Amino acid sequence: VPTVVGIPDGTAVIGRSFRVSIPTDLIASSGEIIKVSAAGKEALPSWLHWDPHSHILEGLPLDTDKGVHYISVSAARLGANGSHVPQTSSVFSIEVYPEDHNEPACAADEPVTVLTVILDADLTKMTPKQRIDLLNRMQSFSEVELHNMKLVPVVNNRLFDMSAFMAGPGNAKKVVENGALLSWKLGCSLNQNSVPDIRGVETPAREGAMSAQLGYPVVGWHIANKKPT
Repeated sequence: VPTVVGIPDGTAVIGRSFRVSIPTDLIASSGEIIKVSAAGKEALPSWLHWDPHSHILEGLPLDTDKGVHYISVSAARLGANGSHVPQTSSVFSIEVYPEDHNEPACAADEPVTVLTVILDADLTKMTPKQRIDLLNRMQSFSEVELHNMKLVPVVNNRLFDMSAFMAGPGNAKKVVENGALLSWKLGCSLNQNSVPDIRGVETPAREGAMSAQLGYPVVGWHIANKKPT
């Protein structure tokens, strides 16, 4: 008598890490083969990665991933002739939303103080796991958890923010790629005198230790107050 497993729908935010556990032990009895894909395709959406050993589906969506993604979790039996005999399939969806509003909140009308690191990188050339690994490797410096950092592409080729009230240089002398912005929240309506200690960002950025850990050149960093939502 076959068992039916429903998986709940999820949500993701452009430029924020996405991570969910998939209940494979419920779906695959009797040593069956699990496949996780976009529904009706063999591959996942470009922003997702499936880790079969931890049972984790994870990703980092870009602007072009906005919208609903249906995900099929299937179990197949391997036949004596090597064929995969499908047994069951469970489909859920993930809706990618456009904006995290710079919030992992601040009062309304209260600007959010954001620290941004500008990287010589092109996120559209990076796999989902590479995007997550880059966020992981920033944790030593930000002291913010992976899921509370934001990672998005540079737009209109702007490698600077003229509203920033603190900033400094990285190790890069040239910028070869389009650029990526890796940012996090410091607080609400801060100024130079209430910003926390940032020597653990600014010194490794300038000396090259941050780029050596992240795997990408650092163009610079800045701190600026961003309009709410």
